Amino acid sequence: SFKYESAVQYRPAPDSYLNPCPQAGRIVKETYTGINGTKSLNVYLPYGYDPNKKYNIFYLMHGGGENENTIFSNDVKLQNILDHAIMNGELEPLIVVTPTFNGGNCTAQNFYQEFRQNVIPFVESKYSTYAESTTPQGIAASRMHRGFGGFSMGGLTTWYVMVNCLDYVAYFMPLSGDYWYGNSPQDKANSIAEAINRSGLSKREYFVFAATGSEDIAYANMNPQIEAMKALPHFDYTSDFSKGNFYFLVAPGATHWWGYVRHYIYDALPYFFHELEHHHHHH
Repeated sequence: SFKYESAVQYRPAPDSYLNPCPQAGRIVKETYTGINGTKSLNVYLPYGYDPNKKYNIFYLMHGGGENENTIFSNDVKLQNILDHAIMNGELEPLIVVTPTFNGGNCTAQNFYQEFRQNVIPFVESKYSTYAESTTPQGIAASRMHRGFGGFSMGGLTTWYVMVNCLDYVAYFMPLSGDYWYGNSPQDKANSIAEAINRSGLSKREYFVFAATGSEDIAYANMNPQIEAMKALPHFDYTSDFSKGNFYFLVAPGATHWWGYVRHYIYDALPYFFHELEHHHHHH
């Protein structure tokens, strides 16, 4: 029974959500070959996953020095939080994918190209998303059911995905990372605006839920960028995505550590994928 709030506040998951849930989603290790050579990712399927149904899909990127196994390892345990939240009805069932920017010519900045060409067709040909095909026209037609997020260097990845993939992705979750593209915060905001202009999309067709900690170094460059974005007509600031499309959650006292950042995903992910959803829900 999720309901939108207009200014949602930081709230960690209870400590019991960090322990294994008996209603556990299956995690599948996959290997594929793309423009950056042979690489792996993990796919989280919700408990009761039925491939005759269609699922929203969220792709989630690791930070510097990490890999495609980090988010579901003992150092993070995001699957436990997902399992609990789905079981208790706080979060609608979805597929969550944890890829990597490691390998070949791949960098956090350039990952969007591999994302487009290899990762979406590989994953969404095998698993049941709202994509009816994985041609560019099929991917673009299911964009309201696709999201991208990430932490630190994976937050940087998210910003480059947004500016190059608005045709394919409607929901964005940059966590503790800023957009390195321009010599001022206004250059950053203007580049995002120009990408939106080129896409032809209305303000009801893209959504940005950013977050960091008040004690995370990422705040220093994120906050000026967010302020420059708020001044654009392209963004209506509120966490009530029935009305607007842009929010920045700052967790008091939180440091640059997955121990906190996993809770940002707990807070924000329930806000995604309801606008023009195919179920009859009152939020």
